Amino acid sequence: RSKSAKALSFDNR
Amino acid sequence: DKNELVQKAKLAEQAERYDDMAACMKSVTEQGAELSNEERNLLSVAYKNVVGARRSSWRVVSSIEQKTEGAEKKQQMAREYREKIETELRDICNDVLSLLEKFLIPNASQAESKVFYLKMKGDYYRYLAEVAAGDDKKGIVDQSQQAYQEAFEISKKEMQPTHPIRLGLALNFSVFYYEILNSPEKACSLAKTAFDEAIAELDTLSEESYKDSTLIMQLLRDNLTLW
Amino acid sequence: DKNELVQKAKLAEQAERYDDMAACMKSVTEQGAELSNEERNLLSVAYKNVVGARRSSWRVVSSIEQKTEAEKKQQMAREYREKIETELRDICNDVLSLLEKFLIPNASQAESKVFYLKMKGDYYRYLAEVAAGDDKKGIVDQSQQAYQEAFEISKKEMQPTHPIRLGLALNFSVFYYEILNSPEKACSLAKTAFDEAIAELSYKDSTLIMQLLRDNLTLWT
Repeated sequence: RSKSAKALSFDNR
Repeated sequence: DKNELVQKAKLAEQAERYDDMAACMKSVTEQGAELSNEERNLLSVAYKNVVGARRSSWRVVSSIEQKTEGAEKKQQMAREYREKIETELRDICNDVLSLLEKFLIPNASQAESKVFYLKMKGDYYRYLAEVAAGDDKKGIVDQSQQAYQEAFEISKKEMQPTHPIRLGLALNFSVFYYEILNSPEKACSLAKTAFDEAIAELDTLSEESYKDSTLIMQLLRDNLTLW
Repeated sequence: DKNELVQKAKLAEQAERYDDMAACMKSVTEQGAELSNEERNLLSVAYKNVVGARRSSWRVVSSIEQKTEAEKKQQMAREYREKIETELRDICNDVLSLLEKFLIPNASQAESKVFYLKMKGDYYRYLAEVAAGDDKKGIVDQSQQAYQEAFEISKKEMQPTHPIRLGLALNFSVFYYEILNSPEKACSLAKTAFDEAIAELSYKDSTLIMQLLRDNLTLWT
């Protein structure tokens, strides 16, 4: 948690 | 261990480890018993993610093969990678479609289930049609088409046009037309008929079906715009 | 075939196939020759993602197993956290094995030596995250030992502004806060890195670093 270095189809759930 | 396998899958779903997740549901399926609505989801989710990862890599890598037309060494390399992902893609599809022929569809004691699994079958024969080339492609396209078709008639028969499953198969069937054998008029009248008829009866939405149906209904109008 | 490999690494990258990308850059690395700046980064990108997926899964199950103190269920979550852990170590190990045999040895430049010491401290830190029992002790030590050695070279070799100098500061302070649990320390290492590069005033690579440095500092503070 610390920081470091076009056609749509059905939702499916 | 139907119980311990399904648990392991819900685990691997949360860990976003979908190959693991799909391996659990394969086994649950291969046991022979009809999946509960909950197991049917998990399998559906596991393979949609498992396959979806290859579709994404294929589309990226293929758009690169198209982009390196006129660059030989590069196109060559793109292509050999595309071909490598395609085989993964097909195997995934072939696995799913087989579970579907040997276990899911056979044992679907319900109309909804019959419709769900046959949609799924049309889906995965679509994913194969997306990456199939010339020769083999004709019969793949037809295997999806024919699966979508039986699923369509049964949905028209058994379900209200607002049914999340009926709408998701209409959406998917219209996509198949538009993108698979590129029948833009058909894809449009199918998608537009499905939109109109359920739009005409919003009042039939349960408390259990509003967001799913209205989601897909939003996916239908969007496709209608794009087209 | 080395540029061949590097190319397919850029390919599996755009495709988000880091198992692929990582197997390419491991082979590259294994050939023996020092890595260019492009190769070293592809190596770091490939494995950071291979390791990353485990660390990510690891966390999810971990709290599931902890938020479950329900027996047979916690047992199933235990054994799962463990399989991932095993996978996570084999990864860290393959990298730390690369860091010992090929990478650090070839490190002719100071920036090189520090980039590979940082990394070596990163991957012992990933091990440490999942190092429980008598185990954790020496693991953190090795991590801290490489960060520190890396830190001193950089301190007396590179500029406060160097992307590699900054990135070690960023990760060494993440070690403190998260691995050692020294927020006050983690915040002094970070604050000082920022302040000293803010005076001296590679933009792209080193401005995101101060971004992460300052982003971390405001959280902790």
